[PDB]
Amino acid sequence: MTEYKLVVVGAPGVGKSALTIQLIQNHFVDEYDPTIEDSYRKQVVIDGETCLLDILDTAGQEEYSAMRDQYMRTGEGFLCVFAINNTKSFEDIHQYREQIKRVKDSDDVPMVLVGNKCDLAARTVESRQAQDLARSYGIPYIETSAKTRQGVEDAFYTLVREIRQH
Amino acid sequence: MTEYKLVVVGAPGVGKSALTIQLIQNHFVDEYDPTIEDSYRKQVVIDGETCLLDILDTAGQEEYSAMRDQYMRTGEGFLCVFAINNTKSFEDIHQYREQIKRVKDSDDVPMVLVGNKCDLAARTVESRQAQDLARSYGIPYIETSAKTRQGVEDAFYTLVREIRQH
Ligand SMILES: Nc1nc2c(ncn2[C@@H]2O[C@H](COP(=O)(O)OP(=O)(O)CP(=O)(O)O)[C@@H](O)[C@H]2O)c(=O)[nH]1
Ligand SMILES: Nc1nc2c(ncn2[C@@H]2O[C@H](COP(=O)(O)OP(=O)(O)CP(=O)(O)O)[C@@H](O)[C@H]2O)c(=O)[nH]1
Ligand SMILES: [Mn+2]
Ligand SMILES: [Mn+2]
Repeated sequence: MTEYKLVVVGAPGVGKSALTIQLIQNHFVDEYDPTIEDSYRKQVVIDGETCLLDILDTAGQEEYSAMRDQYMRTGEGFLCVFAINNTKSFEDIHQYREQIKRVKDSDDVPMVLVGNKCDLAARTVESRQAQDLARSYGIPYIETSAKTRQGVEDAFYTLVREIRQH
Repeated sequence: MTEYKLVVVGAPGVGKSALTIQLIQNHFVDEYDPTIEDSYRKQVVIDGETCLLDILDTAGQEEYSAMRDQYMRTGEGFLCVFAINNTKSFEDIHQYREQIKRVKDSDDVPMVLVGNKCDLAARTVESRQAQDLARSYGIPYIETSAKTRQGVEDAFYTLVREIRQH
């Protein structure tokens, strides 16, 4: 069957693992549990196509930039995640986007900008900010909450459909 | 607030009204009740943006082609719906797509191809068929069921995001 190699990137603590586990294992992880590198494989049907989601859940931090080049090379689609209560993670988006373009030799990689934790009342990043950035990148913006599961399938399936029209 | 003028088009009986009512009024209509022209207005929040969905639910049939030019002129985004157990409705898609391009003076209008009734076991249109068409049109393909509500918000929000990157 068709297999989609999806990579989840973002600053440490934005909810990269929480999004993925919510998709795969249908529960919200509210535990401190930092990632090095986890792979998830799952058979799904998306718009009637049977396919495998091969998800690479990555680490945020300079520790990883080595592991990073390698895993971005083989990713077909990238979830670029920031947290809506973390302005620094929002500004860090540019850095991940540039490393991806570098390793992919591409101005246009299938990519979704994900504003996570949208359930929290204390936003420091306005949706309009993130939406303007997304439009300047030429990619969709999707807000998510791993906590309530709002936007979680949306973000992943939208990325799979981006890879399909690439 | 931002307002998105969305038009739902398709052959008669594909589930145009069922999709819209499911979105708006959270119930599946299993009654014979043909449409001439219904408008739905609803305040939503999509990816943190407060906006109004202004939905034009249209009639299928040559009766309407007059009413059709007029309403396609002002639509910003179009849901092009066929039913997965109706090959004729699938072939009719081309005709709607061409009339839209004609009235819009545009090779590229925000548009999603929607394969409806995906809950029915008796498919006569393979997902792969519809997916190839979607890629040749350069638009997303989304399968839906107004009955189970699978893919309904997906189809509408995806169209709103298409209008946003247009
Ligand atoms: N309320 C809220 N908190 C969330 C959400 N998603 C993640 N969190 C919380 O943020 C913290 C970090 O989540 P985690 O999924 O581990 O993030 P990470 O980005 O993968 C962390 P690391 O980069 O080290 O791998 C956890 O306490 C988690 O419960 C969300 O949408 N809502
Ligand atoms: N099982 C199933 N039947 C559906 C689905 N959506 C629509 N139907 C059924 O198809 C029939 C037509 O639905 P309707 O929403 O009225 O279609 P329409 O395309 O708007 C018809 P008209 O063009 O005349 O306005 C109804 O009996 C409805 O219950 C669906 O996803 N699943
Ligand atoms: Mn993690
Ligand atoms: Mn109708």
